[PDB]
Amino acid sequence: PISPIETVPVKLKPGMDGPKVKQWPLTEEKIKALVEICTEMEKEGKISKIGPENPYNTPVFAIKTKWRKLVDFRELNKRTQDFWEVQLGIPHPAGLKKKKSVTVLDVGDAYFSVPLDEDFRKYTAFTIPSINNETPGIRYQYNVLPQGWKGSPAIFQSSMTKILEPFAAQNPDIVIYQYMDDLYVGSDLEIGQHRTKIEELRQHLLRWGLTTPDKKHQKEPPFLWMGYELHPDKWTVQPIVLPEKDSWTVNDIQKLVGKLNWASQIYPGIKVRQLSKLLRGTKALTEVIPLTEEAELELAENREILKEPVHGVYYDPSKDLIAEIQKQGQGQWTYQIYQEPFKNLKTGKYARMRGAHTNDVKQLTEAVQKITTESIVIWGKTPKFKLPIQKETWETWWTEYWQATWIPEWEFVNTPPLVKLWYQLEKEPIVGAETFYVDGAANRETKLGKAGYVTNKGRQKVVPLTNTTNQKTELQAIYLALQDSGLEVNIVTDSQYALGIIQAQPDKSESELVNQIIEQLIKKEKVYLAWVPAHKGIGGNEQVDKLVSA
Amino acid sequence: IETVPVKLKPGMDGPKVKQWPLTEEKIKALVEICTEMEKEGKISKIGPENPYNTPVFAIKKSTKWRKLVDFRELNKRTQDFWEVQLGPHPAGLKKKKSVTVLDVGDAYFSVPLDEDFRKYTAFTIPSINNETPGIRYQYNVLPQGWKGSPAIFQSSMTKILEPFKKQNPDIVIYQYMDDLYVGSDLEIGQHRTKIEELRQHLLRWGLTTPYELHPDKWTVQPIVLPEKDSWTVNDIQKLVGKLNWASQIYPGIKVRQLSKLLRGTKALTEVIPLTEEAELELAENREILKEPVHGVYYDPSKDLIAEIQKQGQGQWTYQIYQEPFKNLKTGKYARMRHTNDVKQLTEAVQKITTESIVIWGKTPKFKLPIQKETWETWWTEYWQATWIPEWEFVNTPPLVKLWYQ
Ligand SMILES: C=CC(=O)N(C)CCOc1cc(Cl)ccc1Oc1cccc2cc(C#N)ccc12
Ligand SMILES: [Mg+2]
Ligand SMILES: [Mg+2]
Ligand SMILES: [Mg+2]
Repeated sequence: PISPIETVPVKLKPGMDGPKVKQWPLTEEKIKALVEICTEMEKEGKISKIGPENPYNTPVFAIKTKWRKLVDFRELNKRTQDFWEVQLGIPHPAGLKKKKSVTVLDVGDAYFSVPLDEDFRKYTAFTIPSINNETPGIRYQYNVLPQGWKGSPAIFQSSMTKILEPFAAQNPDIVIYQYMDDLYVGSDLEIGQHRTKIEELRQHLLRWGLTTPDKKHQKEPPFLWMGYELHPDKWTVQPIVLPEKDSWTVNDIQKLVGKLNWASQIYPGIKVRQLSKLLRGTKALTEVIPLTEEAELELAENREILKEPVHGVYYDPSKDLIAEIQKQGQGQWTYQIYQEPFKNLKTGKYARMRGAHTNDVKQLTEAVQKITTESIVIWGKTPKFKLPIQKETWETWWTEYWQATWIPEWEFVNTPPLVKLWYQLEKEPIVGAETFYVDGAANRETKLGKAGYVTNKGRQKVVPLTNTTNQKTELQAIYLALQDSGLEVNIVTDSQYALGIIQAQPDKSESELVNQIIEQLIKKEKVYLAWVPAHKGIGGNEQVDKLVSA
Repeated sequence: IETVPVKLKPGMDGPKVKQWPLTEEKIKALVEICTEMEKEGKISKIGPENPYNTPVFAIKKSTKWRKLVDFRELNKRTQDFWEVQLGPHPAGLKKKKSVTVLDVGDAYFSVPLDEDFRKYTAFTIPSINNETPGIRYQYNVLPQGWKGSPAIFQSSMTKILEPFKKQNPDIVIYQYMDDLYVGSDLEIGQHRTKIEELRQHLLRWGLTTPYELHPDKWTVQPIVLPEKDSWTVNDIQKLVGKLNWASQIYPGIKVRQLSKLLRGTKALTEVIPLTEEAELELAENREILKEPVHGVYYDPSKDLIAEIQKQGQGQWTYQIYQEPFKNLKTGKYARMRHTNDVKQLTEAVQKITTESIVIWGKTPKFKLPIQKETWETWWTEYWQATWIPEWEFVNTPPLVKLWYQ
């Protein structure tokens, strides 16, 4: 059935004309198939036989029991205007509101049920080949939205929105989601009258030309939908299958982090950090990537968790929204969102370093941020946060932190591991502590170098360093002073690089050196770190410079 | 009744920016506002054959929700039209002792937009959880926030203001976007009266109107050195570092006498008397910082840049410059806290932007000390201006916080 819906006007991209792709010849069986499909389509008004003056063409083919006609609109799609991008995201099951009754209608032949702008039909012309070009072929054109054309999804959705409006207007109880050529209808009517309202909507759509599945012919729960399983009281993902392989390609790993990512929206604890590190060798999708020990342990732990089954619940707007976050170690975080205490709407992870060096509080605040953005998209509000960090810890951090930060309303939940500041630098020099003047240097050519110090108690030292950079040596100088000092030390450096990295107070790094410094700073009681401009003869600094340069 | 033709730059296609997701509360506010704008003819629903999009936000300028459209992308793509083809900044406005800002953006809704250009004003009200395709509109009249609107309405504005500039030749009126900047040298109470006359003159000619500034007091903050009773080695090292930094800017600064006080390898906490030569050198350095810099001129073709630093305790420092080290203006903003970091940054950005508008007639590109997504999420919760400057997010921690302090 074709629609008395009005048509959307369509233009080609300015300065382009219609496609003229020649028709490849076909086997006499495929040619008979198209003749019978095209005459059945001609009868229903979906296409019309055209004169000889149409200069356009698009190749057509056949394939299979039932033969199906397929047209290659690649060249026309390159030439037609842009449309309002159809919906990219999809509804997230954790955002669906709980409903007593739910129905799934598949609109059949959806695109072919919608008229196509008159002036644009000429550019859809195609041709059924004649046997051995003995005579001319049969010219046809479309009068409805072709399958595979660029405009069809957006104009069909447009048309379907308009069609539904009058029925929605006189039924403010029913809720209709549209998605592709489907509609999902929910209500809290008695299943009897809900079966009635469904039958009305079916007839409304059948008047606008939209066939819909006979009741007692329409899908039943649980629904396999976009990788999900939707039961009437709960949802979960479809079963995930992680391959066992002796070797792993770049492509194999991408497929693996993919499925785990997917699993993490309801399976708490999924980790992908060590696995995704492997792909920093972005190369041919064929390059075999030897696995790490940490990547073996990660993947093994994931299989453990995937062994038990999990489910999420649906959303009730009257209940609060709540997010809890727990540390997972090695910079990986995990979170749940729920309204009632063990009934999760969904879960997820957060592991990004986004920088070489970070610390736990910064990562926790980033995790709260990712949840906040996700809650808005999914429910249109932000949750209350339950977080394993005390107000004193977070207040001290966000107050000293040079960057601006938004602290949601949250409550301390006492569930170790808690988030803490493993150390804090002094804000004022330390009296009675030895003052180390540090420096390092390397030859930018030979990459050999040295780190050393000169203190106020008269101690001096120089350590030789191989295959290093000026930057690494400047941290090495600081590391040396930590190693050789008592529990309180004032260090003075001329290195803005090294100052910046320590003042940021990381507790975790990709650098082996920086991890070592961190271990030292924790064991100290008081460290003060101070900066002076290089090569200005300050004193302390001047002597280490002369030392380390000789 | 007749519309002014409007064109985009050569070979430039309209904006296709993504709509940011919104809280249910902001969506319901947008749907009410737009349902009424549709009844009044100001916007109309659009179909899938329009691929253009500009982001929209709900804010409060009061208790009543207001709609704000980010026409930054559409503005860049029309700019010849409204910067060259049409509209002029006066240099005396920064000099007046009072300046009042008047929202006159509602005047634009009296003027039809070129029917061939309306498709470029498309915008989308998003749905929650991608439940439905957003609601899509375009504009029938001149929109607030498009640089074309003041340029098209200019002639009408000149006619309506010409009486008033006759009576008050020494009052300065500058238009930027949806606002009018009105500067007098009058006593404050006379000033607010002169402002009221203009509002009444505006209203009785059919221009509804709903903030006073004092550019007299603005300045470039001079660099300040500590004054202590007893200095330690650490204080002299900080002092030598800051002065070292300041001499990329002021040439005459000297550190020889100061750093001599540190010759040798001394404990950081050790008290160092300020010798006389050192003290006189420091005293000379405090006088050098009193003056301003020498060769620092605004170039109208180059972008203005604003850097901002968090100083803790509600203080934020900022500098506006076009080339590094060559500050056109610097400042410190303070907050009488019930406040938070994002409220404070968001407020500071609007002050700096107003100040920049008054002084030069354009808005600077901000280097903001905040995580992008945190900014993208909360900036509307305190935004009251009707314009939106460009920004980017600096993730390098300024170690120069101490210096501009
Ligand atoms: C089955 C149980 C259930 O979901 N329940 C009790 C509550 C939430 O569900 C809805 C809620 C509403 Cl207000 C409307 C339609 C709904 O149902 C779907 C919403 C979106 C996509 C859907 C996709 C399919 C398929 N295939 C089926 C139903 C969908
Ligand atoms: Mg990262
Ligand atoms: Mg050095
Ligand atoms: Mg939009």
